[PDB]
Amino acid sequence: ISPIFQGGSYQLNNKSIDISSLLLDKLSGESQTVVMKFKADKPNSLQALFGLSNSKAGFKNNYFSIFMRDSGEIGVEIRDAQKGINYLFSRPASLWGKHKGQAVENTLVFVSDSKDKTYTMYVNGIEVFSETVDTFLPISNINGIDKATLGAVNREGKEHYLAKGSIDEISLFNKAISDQEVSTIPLSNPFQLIFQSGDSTQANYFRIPTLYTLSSGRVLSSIDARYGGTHDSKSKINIATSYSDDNGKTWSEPIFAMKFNDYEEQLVYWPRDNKLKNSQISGSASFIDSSIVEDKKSGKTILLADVMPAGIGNNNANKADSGFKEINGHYYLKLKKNGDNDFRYTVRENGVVYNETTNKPTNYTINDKYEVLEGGKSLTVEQYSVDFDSGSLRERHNGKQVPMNVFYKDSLFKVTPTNYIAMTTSQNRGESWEQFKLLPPFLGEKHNGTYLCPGQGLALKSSNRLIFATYTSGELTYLISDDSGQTWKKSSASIPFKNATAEAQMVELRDGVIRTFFRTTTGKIAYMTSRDSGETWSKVSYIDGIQQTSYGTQVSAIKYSQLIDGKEAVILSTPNSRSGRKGGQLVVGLVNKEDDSIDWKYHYGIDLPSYGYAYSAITELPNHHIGVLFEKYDSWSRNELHLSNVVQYIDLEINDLT
Ligand SMILES: CC(=O)N[C@@H]1[C@@H](O)[C@@H](F)[C@](F)(C(=O)O)O[C@H]1[C@H](O)[C@H](O)CO
Ligand SMILES: O=S(=O)(O)[C@]1(CNC2CCCCC2)C[C@@H](O)[C@@H](O)C1
Repeated sequence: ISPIFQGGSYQLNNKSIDISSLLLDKLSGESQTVVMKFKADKPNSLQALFGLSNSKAGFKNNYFSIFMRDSGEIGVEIRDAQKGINYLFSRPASLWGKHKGQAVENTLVFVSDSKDKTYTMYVNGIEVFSETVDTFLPISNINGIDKATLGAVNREGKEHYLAKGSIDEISLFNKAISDQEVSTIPLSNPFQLIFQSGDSTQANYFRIPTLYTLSSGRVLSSIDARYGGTHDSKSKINIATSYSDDNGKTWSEPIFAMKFNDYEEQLVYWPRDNKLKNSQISGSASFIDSSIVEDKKSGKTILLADVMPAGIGNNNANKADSGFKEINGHYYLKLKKNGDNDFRYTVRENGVVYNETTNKPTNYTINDKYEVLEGGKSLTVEQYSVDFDSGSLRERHNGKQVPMNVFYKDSLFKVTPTNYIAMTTSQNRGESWEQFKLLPPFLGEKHNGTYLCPGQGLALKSSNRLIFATYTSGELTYLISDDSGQTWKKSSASIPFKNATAEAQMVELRDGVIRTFFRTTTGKIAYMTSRDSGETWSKVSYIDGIQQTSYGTQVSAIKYSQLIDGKEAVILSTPNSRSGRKGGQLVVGLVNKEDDSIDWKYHYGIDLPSYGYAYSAITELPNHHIGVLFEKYDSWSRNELHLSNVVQYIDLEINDLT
């Protein structure tokens, strides 16, 4: 259909533009679509881009508006006092502000559908809300509407929500256009999606991105595919991967690197209201926080992640049990059988389930997928699905049988309810992943697993050594393998904070010299240095010049392959803010060869200081551009839970950063 109105290049400079004469007599019927291309790189705290209002005294609550906040939130109001209707729909973190120094042209599509009684908002090709109501209010059937406005809402003759920005294009249609038609509207996005709602993972949410550039030039990414909203474990979460063979321009359909089947892979719209938003999947096993490295020796790609048994997360994991029994300098996974009060079993060589009370083997074995076999035959359990049909979260059996896994709630044999680390490998650079194996405990029988630092592991230039940073109370625990991940040893490095989420990432400054940058509880990013390929570690220092919150955020870090200003360069990615996870920056540091000190010389702002930026992944692409995959929202904020399609990917050149 044709638009009933189309206009453009409106500058909103804290003074509204009246388009009543052009628009109001064109509005007809009860369904409308608004399409708007706009920029706002310096928005006011709360501002309206478009308004339709009754501007008369006594009718201040009769208006429709499309509004935004300087947090990046988008929303609408639809109000009529005579009808007794006051709708407010919005979603945080829906907008872009600036990219590479330039204001971003956001593409907004709002559909008001009287027949389905549904209001739907898309921004930049992403559906940010879709709300169905019992009593529908058509946006141009509000009582006594007499003003159509850009850059404010006229209430009782005064300009409310004055906007700073520009509306380069605005069209309106007397029709609710289909999702199909919506997808044909050209976009001007500065980003792309790798993982997204509706893809092969069927997770509606994603967090904890990684990126790693392989020797073939293929670029690999991993992520938490989070099913039960954006919550950390306990939940249902799988690890998914995708790769690009063309310097990040296009990405493969995701596959799983690590997955559990005890719960169905459901795409669910997790509730965001204050009563239900903390609803949390409570009986599923999960994986969380992945990290990738490539091994020179075998050519294999290696991926580690934390593993949580059914209903377990960092909050309730048994801190005083590794889940393994030491028997002769060897560690065996402990198991509890249905009905026993203690763990009277172990998994020994070739997966034989052994009875500890009698040191007899049983007729049970554990296969390579940690599935239970009796006499060589597969045992099964019934799968669960989740729903909010009753008005609160329910988890119930769905009729489907899946292989019985020792990490499952319904298993005959169950592992210790604590956290573990697993590894899987790929022989084809991420086209398929092997079945995962658990790493051994590194801090003794009576200490829970360390926590893997998400991002990249480190492959040293001059050897086959592989290192993965992990953290626990009071230290960083580096996991080191010299044999393609077949065996591991730890190298502990004390840090002066207890209870820190000390997520750490490493760069090799020069041969055998490793600097680790890590999250702390001090509001500053810290670092330590090894000069013997991770064997021993220095005291902890801090970076001034970058601020984090008291709780901190993951920091990603790479060593750039090319000189910058004639010097070796390190690039950090992190929010730069004392207040929240926002103000994303890449920070370029030049190395002083005299003492390996780093002078942080350039700060590139990824978007506005007030727009969200949390966990991130960076990697040097084979063409020497920088790829960044990041959480574009505040993943700490309890107001920004359960948002879809906020983990986004951008491509930057060094000239953009300097
Ligand atoms: C293993 C685990 O639970 N890792 C998660 C991350 O995946 C991330 F999600 C994050 F929460 C965060 O700071 O955002 O950190 C932790 C965690 O939930 C808590 O912060 C601390 O218990
Ligand atoms: O130097 S590596 O540790 O092998 C690595 C890749 N380097 C290439 C060198 C050539 C340009 C692309 C990046 C850096 C880490 O961030 C991982 O991406 C792997």
